[PDB]
Amino acid sequence: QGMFRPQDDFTYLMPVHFGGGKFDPETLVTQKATALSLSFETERDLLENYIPEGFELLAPEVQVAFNKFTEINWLHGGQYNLINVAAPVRFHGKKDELDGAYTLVVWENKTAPILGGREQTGIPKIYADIEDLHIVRPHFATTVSYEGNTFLNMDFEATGSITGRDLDALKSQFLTMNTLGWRYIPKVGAPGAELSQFVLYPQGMEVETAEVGKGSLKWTELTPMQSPAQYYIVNSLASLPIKRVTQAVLVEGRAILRAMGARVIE
Amino acid sequence: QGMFRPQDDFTYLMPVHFGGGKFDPETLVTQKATALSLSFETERDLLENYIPEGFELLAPEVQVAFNKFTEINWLHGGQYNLINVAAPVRFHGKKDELDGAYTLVVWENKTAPILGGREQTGIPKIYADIEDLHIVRPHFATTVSYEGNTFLNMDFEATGSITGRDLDALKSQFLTMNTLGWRYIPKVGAPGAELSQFVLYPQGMEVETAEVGKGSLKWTELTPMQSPAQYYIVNSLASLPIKRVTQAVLVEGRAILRAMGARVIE
Amino acid sequence: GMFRPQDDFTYLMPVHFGGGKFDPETLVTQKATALSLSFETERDLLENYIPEGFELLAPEVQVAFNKFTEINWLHGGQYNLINVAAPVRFHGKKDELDGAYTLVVWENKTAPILGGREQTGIPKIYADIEDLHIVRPHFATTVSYEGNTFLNMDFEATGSITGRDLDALKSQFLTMNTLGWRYIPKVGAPGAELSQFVLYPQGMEVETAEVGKGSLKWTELTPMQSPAQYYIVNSLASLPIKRVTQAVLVEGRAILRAMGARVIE
Amino acid sequence: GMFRPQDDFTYLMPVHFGGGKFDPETLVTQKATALSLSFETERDLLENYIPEGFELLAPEVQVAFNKFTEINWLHGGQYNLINVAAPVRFHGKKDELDGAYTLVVWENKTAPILGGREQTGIPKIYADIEDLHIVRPHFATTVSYEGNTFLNMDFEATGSITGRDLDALKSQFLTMNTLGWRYIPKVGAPGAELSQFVLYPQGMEVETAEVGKGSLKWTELTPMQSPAQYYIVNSLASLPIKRVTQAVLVEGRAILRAMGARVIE
Ligand SMILES: [Cl-]
Ligand SMILES: [Cl-]
Ligand SMILES: [Cl-]
Ligand SMILES: [Cl-]
Ligand code: NA
Ligand code: NA
Ligand code: NA
Ligand code: NA
Ligand code: NA
Ligand code: NA
Ligand code: NA
Ligand code: NA
Ligand code: NA
Ligand code: NA
Ligand code: NA
Ligand code: NA
Repeated sequence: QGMFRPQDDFTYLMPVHFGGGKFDPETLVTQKATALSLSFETERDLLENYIPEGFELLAPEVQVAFNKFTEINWLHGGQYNLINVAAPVRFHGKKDELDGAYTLVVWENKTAPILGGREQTGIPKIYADIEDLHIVRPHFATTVSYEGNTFLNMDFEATGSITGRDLDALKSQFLTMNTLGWRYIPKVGAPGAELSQFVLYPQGMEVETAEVGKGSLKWTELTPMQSPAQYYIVNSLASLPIKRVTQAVLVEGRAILRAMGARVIE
Repeated sequence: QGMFRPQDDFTYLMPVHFGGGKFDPETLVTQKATALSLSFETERDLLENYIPEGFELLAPEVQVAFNKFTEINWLHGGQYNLINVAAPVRFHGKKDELDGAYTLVVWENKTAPILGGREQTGIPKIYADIEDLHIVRPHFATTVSYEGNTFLNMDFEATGSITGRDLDALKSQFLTMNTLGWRYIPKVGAPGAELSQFVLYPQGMEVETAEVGKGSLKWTELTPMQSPAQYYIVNSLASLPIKRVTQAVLVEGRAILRAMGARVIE
Repeated sequence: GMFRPQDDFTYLMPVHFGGGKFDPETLVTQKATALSLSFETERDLLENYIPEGFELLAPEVQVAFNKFTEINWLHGGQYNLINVAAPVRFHGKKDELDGAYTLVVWENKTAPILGGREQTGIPKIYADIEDLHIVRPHFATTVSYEGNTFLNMDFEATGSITGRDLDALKSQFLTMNTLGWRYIPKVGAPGAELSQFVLYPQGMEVETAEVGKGSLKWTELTPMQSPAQYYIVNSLASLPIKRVTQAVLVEGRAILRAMGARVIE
Repeated sequence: GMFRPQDDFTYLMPVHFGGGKFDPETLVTQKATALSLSFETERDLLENYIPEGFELLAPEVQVAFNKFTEINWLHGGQYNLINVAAPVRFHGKKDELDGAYTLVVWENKTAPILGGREQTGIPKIYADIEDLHIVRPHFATTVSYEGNTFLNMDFEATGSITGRDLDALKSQFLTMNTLGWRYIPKVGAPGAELSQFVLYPQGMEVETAEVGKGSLKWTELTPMQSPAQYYIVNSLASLPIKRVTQAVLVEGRAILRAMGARVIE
């Protein structure tokens, strides 16, 4: 008989049998970060279709942000990019009430954080190719694509540096974020869920420098042959009219995250 | 308030709020398939360290197979490569008693099947770049790497076609495989499991043609800087002595798999 | 004690890590799949891209996806390409022949790109090229640069090509006069150090083939999206696609006499 | 055929898709990070790869990782390279100068490979090259071909370079005589159509710099692993690493006079 048994005060991910690590309440994710952060106004009714019962949509707004993380401690010095898509919500739990960003989808260009995000915290991470920013100052751009098929373009024209009070306001702000997810695991060979729970991951970045500017984005609808596992996600978000881009900032700094600060909410 | 609610007779993966598909007990995976399948003899006691209690290791053997899937239905005609690493076991359950292959690890070069396999069936799938076969007949080879760092080389020299009665035997062996996995989902912000169960995925392929030959493989140890999320997996594998490659075949065909036929075993 | 080339030898940069003895019978041998389309466009517009010395035989652009495997000279490797050409007659001072003038070839691997350019003046450049995506009877590929789609190709197979039809198609493919222009710029000055037209007789042996309904679409790019190629893409995109005039999907192999390429004049 | 080249334009294949007006002050501008090592080796072995006409000044191989970002001629794109060179003296019939004889450059984007080779005889070839992996004080990269590792570089920063040391460094990096060999083969015959040495005066403006402990490791490849390049890699691997003589990590920018390159003889 097999000799593998999990240890009591350890944490794991599949494959568990190759071992894991001692639980530490003060486990950290540390990394350098750049973010291009946009908000756009859309149609409330249409966006509500994508927000689960239990949450209230606080504003007819979608938040879309490119982030690039470098010198990542838990990846022993590697890097990755992500596109975050969220909506501002209030959670009306039976135990917890709080405001945050309901995560719609996150694209990332590396699998390891995808697995971790989904399995540990119910963040709806999926893969895409995500260019680092192309820069002809004052212009910044990225492109996101699935197997050669473009589906999101972002552009930003920096118009000025944020300093003084306004930078304090910006900093103080970014420092605290309530990221909300939904960890769902399906039944095996049957409809429905084996596990289904909402999750809060408190995070924040320490902004060092910031610019304001003119932001834009564009979705390109995809066919199943183009993006078989994601076409309907893309096409759903593309259906949300971009009425106006209301916010656009480019920030540079670091993050120090208490990964064990995540918790189930209900 | 949000308008999204799951449908009763539907299956989902995160993000659930972008919808799913109606359950069909006869949901199929169909694809063309090439497999380069090796087995090697090793040390029993070392291999037993990675087999969960409840399983009995039936031989001191590791099975390692390159597979290439094309014309994949659920990926709307897409493709991907993998490396399957398993050992022969008997599950000694309180309810189920059966023999199959305990999946130690699977590398794939595409995220979609990695998420599905982990979340739907507990197959411990992770990411690596995997070369298509390089072919200078009778020599065939692949190389498996992580962010530029080689960790697995596989080589095969074809020495003969398998025909007639012996081809009939091989087809049989391949038609029915009991793939065994472990679906584990960690608690949020605490040690241990929220979900922990063993799973069976009955599968197998329809072999059309087969060649026998001389197989070899070589593991290359990785540092945490090279493969931060996987080094210990690679290195555990590397530590299992390759006393002799005992089996080496190269098969082509197709697969027709009953996806909803996977089941939890206990 | 130093490096000197051998008289016997063929080289590519870097020459000093050595080369190989010339063989007039050096081959390229590979398995091959092709999705071959042609479309009718506007003569005047196309001629803008054809060098003086060539006559455009027809208002036609040939666009073909090829996938080469078990490639001998790549010791068993593979790559994909998109070939774009037009039918021409070369009115040389010595050479007089019909061929396919190469507008551009995208490849997804650098080695054939450097070889093609430097040995034979084939205008090879890089892009990401998907393998065929296949849900029969539908086939598709997407070509992109750093995440930016610029070509989509689609093909719906309507039937197998056989008998005399297959003989004809085999003939079409077996012998192809591929025409290039090998141009090397002067260093630190306008103009050319080397400028010559090249013929590379090649093709493929077709084994099996399907006919069907073909389509292609170009997506114009900006400089920030494809800084070295936007103007190529946008030129090709400017050629109206009036009619798709041939669409075939073929499988076989190729046996190419590499040293059969010659300068034409 | 309506395409004709313009007199005072510069081109690269495909010429027929246009080019650019010559500008003697054409610039390459970019941000640059370089991890620059040198090692001592055996003179007699290194000399085998150095062409006649050049004298090997010291038995030294320079290996540097560079990352370029915000590049003008790539409209804000980026790429990585590994530069491998040896210090030489050119005993020309006309030109007499010292510089670095470029042995091979690996780059992870095809556009600069094409330009470098065809414009200046710099022996660029493709590899996958990781951006630096960083767990301070440790920095690393890995370089590979189709998944097959062939070069690992490591660096442990031990301090800042300041004052006089920094001025020395700035001066070392600012003015570099990069040397190449532009070679283009005969079509279908052995030998050269074009064979000339080339000087590209370049160099970067170092803002900040760290000193530390550097290492490197080559891994030999087989032809199935690396068909186009294995002999280059294996040649380099064969050069013993007797001592790492310099190791620095710098951070700055470059402003290069692209049109300042010239044939030397
Ligand atoms: Cl995915
Ligand atoms: Cl891009
Ligand atoms: Cl190359
Ligand atoms: Cl100059
Ligand atoms: Na923590
Ligand atoms: Na396929
Ligand atoms: Na995927
Ligand atoms: Na690499
Ligand atoms: Na890799
Ligand atoms: Na072999
Ligand atoms: Na691309
Ligand atoms: Na030949
Ligand atoms: Na390129
Ligand atoms: Na190589
Ligand atoms: Na690989
Ligand atoms: Na690979």
